Amino acid sequence: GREFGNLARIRHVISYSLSPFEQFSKGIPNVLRRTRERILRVAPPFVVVYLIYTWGNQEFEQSKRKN
Amino acid sequence: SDLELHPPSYPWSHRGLLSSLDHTSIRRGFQVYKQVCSSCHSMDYVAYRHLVGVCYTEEEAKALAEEVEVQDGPNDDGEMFMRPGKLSDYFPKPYPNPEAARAANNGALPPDLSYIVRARHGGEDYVFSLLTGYCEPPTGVSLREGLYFNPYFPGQAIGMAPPIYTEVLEYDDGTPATMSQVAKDVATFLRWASEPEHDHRKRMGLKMLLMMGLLLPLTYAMKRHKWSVLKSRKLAYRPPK
Amino acid sequence: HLVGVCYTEEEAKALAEEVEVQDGPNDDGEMFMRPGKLSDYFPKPYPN
Amino acid sequence: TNMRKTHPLFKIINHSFIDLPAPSNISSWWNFGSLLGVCLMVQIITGLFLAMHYTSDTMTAFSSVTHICRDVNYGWLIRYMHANGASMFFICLFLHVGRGLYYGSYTFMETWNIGVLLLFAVMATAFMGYVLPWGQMSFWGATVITNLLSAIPYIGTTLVEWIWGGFSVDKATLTRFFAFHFILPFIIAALAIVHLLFLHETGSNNPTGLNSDADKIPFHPYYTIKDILGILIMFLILMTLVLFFPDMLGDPDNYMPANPLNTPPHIKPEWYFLFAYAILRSIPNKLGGVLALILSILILALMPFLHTSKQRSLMFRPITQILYWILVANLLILTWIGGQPVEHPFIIIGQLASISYFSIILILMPISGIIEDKMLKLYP
Amino acid sequence: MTNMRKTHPLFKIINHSFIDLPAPSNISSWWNFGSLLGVCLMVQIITGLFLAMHY
Amino acid sequence: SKWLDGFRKWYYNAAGFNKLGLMRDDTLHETEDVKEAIRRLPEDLYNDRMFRIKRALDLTMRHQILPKDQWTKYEEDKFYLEPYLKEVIRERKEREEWAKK
Amino acid sequence: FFERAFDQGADAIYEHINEGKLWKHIKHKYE
Amino acid sequence: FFERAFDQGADAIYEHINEGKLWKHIKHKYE
Amino acid sequence: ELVDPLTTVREHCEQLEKCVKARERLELCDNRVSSRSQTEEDCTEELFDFLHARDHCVAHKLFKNLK
Ligand code: HEC
Ligand code: HEM
Ligand code: HEM
Repeated sequence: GREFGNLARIRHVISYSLSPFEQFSKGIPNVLRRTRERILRVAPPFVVVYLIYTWGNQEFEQSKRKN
Repeated sequence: SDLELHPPSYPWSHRGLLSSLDHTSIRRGFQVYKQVCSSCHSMDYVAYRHLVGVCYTEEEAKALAEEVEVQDGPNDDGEMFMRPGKLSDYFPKPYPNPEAARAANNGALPPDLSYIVRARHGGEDYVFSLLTGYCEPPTGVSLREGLYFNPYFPGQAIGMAPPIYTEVLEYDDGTPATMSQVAKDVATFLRWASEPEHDHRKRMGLKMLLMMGLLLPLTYAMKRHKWSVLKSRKLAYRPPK
Repeated sequence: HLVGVCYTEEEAKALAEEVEVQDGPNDDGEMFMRPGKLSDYFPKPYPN
Repeated sequence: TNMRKTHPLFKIINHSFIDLPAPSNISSWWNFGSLLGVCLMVQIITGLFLAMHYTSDTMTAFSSVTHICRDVNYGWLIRYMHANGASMFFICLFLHVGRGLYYGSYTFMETWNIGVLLLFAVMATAFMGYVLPWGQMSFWGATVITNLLSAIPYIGTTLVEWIWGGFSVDKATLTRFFAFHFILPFIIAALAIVHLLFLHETGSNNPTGLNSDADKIPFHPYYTIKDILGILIMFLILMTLVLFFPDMLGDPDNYMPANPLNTPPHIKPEWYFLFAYAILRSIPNKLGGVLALILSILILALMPFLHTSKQRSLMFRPITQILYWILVANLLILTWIGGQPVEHPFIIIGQLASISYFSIILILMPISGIIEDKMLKLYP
Repeated sequence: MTNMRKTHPLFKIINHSFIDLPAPSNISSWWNFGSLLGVCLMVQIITGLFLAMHY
Repeated sequence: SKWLDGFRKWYYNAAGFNKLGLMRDDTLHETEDVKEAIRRLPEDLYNDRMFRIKRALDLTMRHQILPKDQWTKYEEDKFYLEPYLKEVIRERKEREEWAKK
Repeated sequence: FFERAFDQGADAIYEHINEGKLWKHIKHKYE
Repeated sequence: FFERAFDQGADAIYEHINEGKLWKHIKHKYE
Repeated sequence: ELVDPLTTVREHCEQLEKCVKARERLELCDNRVSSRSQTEEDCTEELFDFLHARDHCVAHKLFKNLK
């Protein structure tokens, strides 16, 4: 039913694809761009988890301290 | 005083990812278990047929089966049939029941040591620290009779006396039986009690590592080929305007 | 298996306590006697 | 004339695995559910071996576990694949559900419902299979969960009577646990078949969330060799866990035999239940606690009704991305608090983290969605 | 409005194999043995489950 | 309204769909109302929309973006599907009002 | 024609990295 | 209003066929 | 007799500053709780501190002496 032949009415689109048998300076700036874009959305949650973990361990060993 | 000390990290001969057990030290700590440490504790899950190829050869380990005089039990005639031991028998239990073990060794149960590395934190380091770290009790604490101070034990009151001291044993391979050597040997053998699988596990470990490092770039290059047919595609839109 | 079929509970208890059945070990380690109960099986004349 | 489109078996294989149109831009996350499928297969294989030399007779059950570890050749290896594959199963399951929450895949309503039914079933099988090796920790977790099930009015009594089967610990309990742990993974496989069948009529989602009918490729040979590579990587990580660090995830206290008279100083299940146990350490009510756990799992099923945004994926939604990442953050906070003793200041961290988790699922994502709606000029 | 029996992704399989499957009218009782064989296999597995899960 | 204008420009830049050459209306989730509004489009806007979607798909297949010179700017972002969408919600709400009465 | 050589190579590098503690290294002492 | 009468009737014809033979018939002199 | 290669080790690095201040405060807790009679105060926490420092020191430099 959902086979090739009734998917979409794509019109006036040209695609060029080489043979696979006929074909790190470029991927390194690409992954640098990806991590630069996503670091501000990913990192501060795990940063504040690390701070809560260290503070909770410090307060637990302080509560174990009998003074 | 419920606070406890975690045992330190010791540079064991099997600490590494591909480091095996000192089988000479395995048989040394086995001898340590046989002549002193089997008086109270038990090994209910270790048999004499596991000692071949690890500690001794086929014959002499079998000879140990005659040195302990295990007893199987009943038959048709109803008497209590004496028989020498064989390789298919487990290690002998010291007490017939736990409450005879508690009554004859001061209320505390000397539990099964086949899984005493795996069932407690730290592992062999905790066993080595508990056996070696016997010190005098400090002030304030007033333990009762038969209870000895040991800071690594939870509650700091271990139910056993220090069993190991100077010249308490001698070895067949000629090793000076000091306290650190006897504790390290019994810790290594008693680590082998929980893991008799260590050498074969690490064998399959490096076999798996070499096979995975061989067969992963092949599938990576195949995926890169069958997707580099797609990633070279450029598309163009030519509307009639 | 005889309760509620041929004998009552006390009759089966009496028939079991008539029978001496092997057990053990105790705290000292001998393989001794006891009068029987319901869970015991029928006594073998010669197991071998 | 060709056998791929006239033979019925090959027609089914071609229609469901070869010529199925798939988006050309799906990341490696879309491998994960397929990994879960073969993860199931691994456990079934080990399950067959655990049908060989396991008895349901408590002391000799633990003795049979030790005999599997020692006497049967490569039996320790099978037991460690079973444990570490349950761990890898829950890793892949959590990342699969995280993919579903992130990339807007919850709009498929019936596939989501089959998924959450699968997730209840697999948590039940994992806990019940944790009971079977019969350690002290498995004993005490079993007693805690059965008493919590008996705390409900006039319903849990017959469940404890059917499950425990007697006045105390007896063999009937472990036989019925082994029976249920045998049976329910096959029901999990059946719901996985229904899961794929309900996915098949609507196509696969791309990470952009757009309609991907413009650019679609056959599943073979692209995603076939991609899933083969994912299977090899998953096998590498699972065998690295088995052959090198066999007990870094497992609780060490499970390996000594169960004694009901003693109380262990720190009851703990495995990590993949621990956050739920954090909810059990959150509120001091029995039936309120059961309602809290059940609603905390069922809120995933209620999540497709809370989608208030006019766009599907979170790829173009930065504020909701921040909200999702602090959601993953405080879920990690719950699964760390769950493996901690009940002392100061773990109680306030656990309670505020549970409250924050419920707020960040339920009430705050609609507000973030209507803020996203307003910042692009579509909200009234 | 759509027909639930012909548009459901799980129920079209069960009605195409069970409900609106066209069968010959003059089938005697002998073909029914085939169906009996199926349910006989099922109860065997059920008894087989009861021969393993308690035993 | 300088507070709202600069924040809207920054949020359009940080939304990310302008980096793959999309308009706003391409990013909408295709419900039945959105699909009906798509069906009412003229042919040229329809062809532009499907080419932009296909370009987005094979741009994010490679995990790359467009060059900065040909990103979709804020001033040229046209709300082409918006009046058809408003018309579709108007007819659907009128139909549900007639069904309620 | 490759897997047995692979197995013995992995085994040989295993006794090369681990010398003086396996059971196969003291075959000369007792037998 | 039939299942208890069903089991009662089946039991009643069972001890009517087997009167004086089952254990409940002889819980007088053997108790 | 056989002298231990442990009592030549855990007293080998007793001269460290943290070790001698730990023993000094151990003498401090000992004589302040010998001064007082009816309290229930225990000197245990810096005993664990001294044992932790000394255990890390002996675990640094033990195993090459043993055979
Ligand atoms: C009889 C005097 C014993 C000798 C000989 C050995 N052990 Fe012992 N051990 C004994 C008792 C009564 C106990 C229980 C202590 C209690 O308070 O209940 C123990 C305990 C241990 C432990 C710790 C187990 C625990 O629950 O934490 C270990 C690690 C241990 N024993 C090891 C050990 C070794 C290696 C021995 C040979 C040198 C040994 N024990 C001998 C009694 C006796
Ligand atoms: C139907 C197939 C299965 C059978 C027959 C089976 C049987 C068993 C048995 C006998 C045990 C106890 C032995 C041991 O602990 O290694 C066990 C343990 C376990 N099983 Fe399964 N199991 C099956 C499938 C699964 C699945 C699908 C899961 C995952 C949800 C699972 C999770 C576990 C876990 C977590 C343990 C505890 C392991 C441990 O103690 O470390 N099992 N299973
Ligand atoms: C029991 C283990 C599971 C298995 C074996 C499984 C299997 C699969 C498979 C094979 C796919 C299609 C490939 C893919 O997109 O990754 C898939 C997709 C999906 N699954 Fe699961 N799944 C499981 C658990 C779940 C759960 C618990 C949920 C609910 C949260 C879920 C919801 C989904 C959704 C929404 C999709 C569609 C995502 C997409 O195609 O883009 N699955 N699953």
